[PDB]
Amino acid sequence: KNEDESKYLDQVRYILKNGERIDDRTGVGTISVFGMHSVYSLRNGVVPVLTTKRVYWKGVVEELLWFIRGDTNAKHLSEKGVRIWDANGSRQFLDQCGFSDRSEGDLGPIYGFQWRHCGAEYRGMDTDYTNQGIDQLSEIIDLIKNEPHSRRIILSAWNVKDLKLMALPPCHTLAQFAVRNGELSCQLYQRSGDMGLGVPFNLASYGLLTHMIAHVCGLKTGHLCHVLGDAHVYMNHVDALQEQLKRQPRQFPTVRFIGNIKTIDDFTYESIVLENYQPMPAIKMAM
Ligand SMILES: CN(Cc1cnc2nc(N)nc(N)c2n1)c1ccc(C(=O)N[C@@H](CCC(=O)O)C(=O)O)cc1
Ligand SMILES: O=c1ccn([C@H]2C[C@H](O)[C@@H](COP(=O)(O)O)O2)c(=O)[nH]1
Repeated sequence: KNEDESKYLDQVRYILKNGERIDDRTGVGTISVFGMHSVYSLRNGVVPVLTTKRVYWKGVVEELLWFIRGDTNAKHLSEKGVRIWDANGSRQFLDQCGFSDRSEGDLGPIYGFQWRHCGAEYRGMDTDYTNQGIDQLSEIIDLIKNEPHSRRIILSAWNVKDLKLMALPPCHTLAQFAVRNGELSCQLYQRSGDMGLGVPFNLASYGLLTHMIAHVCGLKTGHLCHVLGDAHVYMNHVDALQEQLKRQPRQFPTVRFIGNIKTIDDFTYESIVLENYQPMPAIKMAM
């Protein structure tokens, strides 16, 4: 019945069967298909959080609220128990990336900074950037509310001028939104998707974001189109994904929001309720 999760599993099956074995920039083996497309229903509260292997929902929500704050300090995310960007903010990692003058935790002008302060001069994570640069997220909300048919509703982190300053160049590269029949849809262009760990997390993230923007705009939700450039499996995740591919998906969970949430900046962890997410056991995929 969950046909949409079966699409993700069929993508993994297709990559394992037909993908090219290529060593990546780090020298580790991947299995790669370039150019994949899948669509997930977001209708009636549905968020595409995989049921065949637990997704780190606490991490998804805290990472997204941290993006929305325009925050680039890994320590703020780590304080909430979410360690996913800690390696990239470490003294060692910063020094090896030629960021010796940066304080530990400073990821540079990554997603959140580009979303809220696009084009502002980065001067470290501790600087107050309020009303500096272009607030793409506020601008997209203004387009959805005032000009829902716009072909120009784009949220991008691909700031070429700032790529050299970033801990990591963005993998979830841009998202386009559209309104039809009072339903908000999202097309996510992901230049690079690790099908094991990254892609399930990223699908949950943009599904949730689309629901949050729809909530703020008083709209229903439509679909999430997921466009992949390099859709890949790490060679050391193949056995884990073969275990997952034996599992039959359950119905995706739904999200509901609590309280008076007027703007995109008014969401809290407590305001976001995930309903009926009881996934099958987590499968360890290291890195
Ligand atoms: C999006 N992201 C950041 C991130 C950073 N660098 C990367 N680098 C690579 N090569 N691949 C990735 N998927 C990746 N992901 C994530 C997302 C989820 C988890 C995750 O599931 N974290 C578990 C980690 C447990 C484990 O490693 O098995 C946790 O409990 O924190 C980690 C990183
Ligand atoms: O949210 C994230 C973060 C990282 N990655 C994966 C994709 C690649 O395996 C790697 C990034 O390496 P490049 O594509 O930049 O080489 O991390 C994801 O899939 N999603």
